[PDB]
Amino acid sequence: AISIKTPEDIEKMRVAGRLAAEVLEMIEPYVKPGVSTGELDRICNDYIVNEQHAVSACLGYHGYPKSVCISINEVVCHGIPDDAKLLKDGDIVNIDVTVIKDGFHGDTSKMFIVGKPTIMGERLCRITQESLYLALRMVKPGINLREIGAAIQKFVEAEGFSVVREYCGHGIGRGFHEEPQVLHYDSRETNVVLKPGMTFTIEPMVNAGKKEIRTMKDGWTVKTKDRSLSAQYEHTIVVTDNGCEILTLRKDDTIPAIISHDE
Ligand SMILES: O=C(O)c1ccc(Cc2ccccc2Cl)o1
Ligand SMILES: [Mn+2]
Ligand SMILES: [Mn+2]
Ligand code: NA
Repeated sequence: AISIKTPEDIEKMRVAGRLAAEVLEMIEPYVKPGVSTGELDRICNDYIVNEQHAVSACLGYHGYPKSVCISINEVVCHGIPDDAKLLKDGDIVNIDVTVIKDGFHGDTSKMFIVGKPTIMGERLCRITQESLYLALRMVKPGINLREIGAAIQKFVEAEGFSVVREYCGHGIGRGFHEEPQVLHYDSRETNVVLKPGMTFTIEPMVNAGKKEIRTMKDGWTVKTKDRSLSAQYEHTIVVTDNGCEILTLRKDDTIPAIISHDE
């Protein structure tokens, strides 16, 4: 089944969601050519721990050694911060954050383009965010998650890109990952009708090339099989009576926090 968050739990989710979003707004100025992903991770952890007085849900997760996941270019997800990995002009980088505050999780990620952007990098990032946005605009009571996944896939493929099938969005609350699973493509296995109070994430992973991926021998890093670029954006939301409310909205987002479908 699915969990319906109480008004009180939703407020706690707003707090946690805001903190997760603020980690991304905070790190922005540091995402420069020459900086190491290891350094970015330390900055994020110190901020989460010393200033937000929260905890990273990534640290120790199944043995994961870092506080955030940082994925560059062909890396699809779960990139491990490393002091030896330096960002450079043209890189597209995803920093994925999940913090726990007052028992609840806030989960969000965004793409950052390093220094001088490349046209293809900007396009992939733009389309990926647009696929997340179109999905968010569909969220409202009564709609099926399958319809949303199908819409994301149709949009992405029309642009000549592909959607990663191995990973998905998910319910969230006192648990990092809870039911339901939010696939970003059409699937006969998906039959979930939304209800007010449900909290979950939408986080499509889009490849510029083919959908196939590969996991590295370090046990964490996932890359595109064809080494093409891959991008991802993620937001945590709560379903409302006439639409949804984005809990991890940032100043740079260009979609309303509260989306309504009523007249
Ligand atoms: O956004 C998510 O749901 C998400 C990102 C990363 C994870 C789980 C994970 C896998 C491999 C290494 C570290 C982590 Cl936190 O879950
Ligand atoms: Mn995440
Ligand atoms: Mn997530
Ligand atoms: Na990438």
